[PDB]
Amino acid sequence: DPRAYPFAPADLVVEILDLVQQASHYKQIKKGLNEVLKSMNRGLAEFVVLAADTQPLEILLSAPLVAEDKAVPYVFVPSKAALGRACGVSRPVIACAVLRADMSQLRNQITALRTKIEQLLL
Repeated sequence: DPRAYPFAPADLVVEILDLVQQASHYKQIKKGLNEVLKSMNRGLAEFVVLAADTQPLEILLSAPLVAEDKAVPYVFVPSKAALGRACGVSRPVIACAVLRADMSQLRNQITALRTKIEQLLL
């Protein structure tokens, strides 16, 4: 789907899902479209991850648009099911926000990845 841009190449997908898992382990994730739109508006989201196989895709298309307006880096991954697993849940997750952590190695990881995702949009 061409509206599912930027689309993370496979290596990046892996790095995203592995970091989501770690973040969710420390509750540095919001799941679901509503909480994500909200994290972005309130300046709480370091970056946003969207599921390209969301059905229909129109459900989440306000997210890239709020992200652009708030300059929150966002990226599409191919699978909402995979993203659910990484968030620690057995149902699909179509959107999630990786939150801002206090100084720590986790923050450092999150920040590093945020910069990677930033550069997709440049």
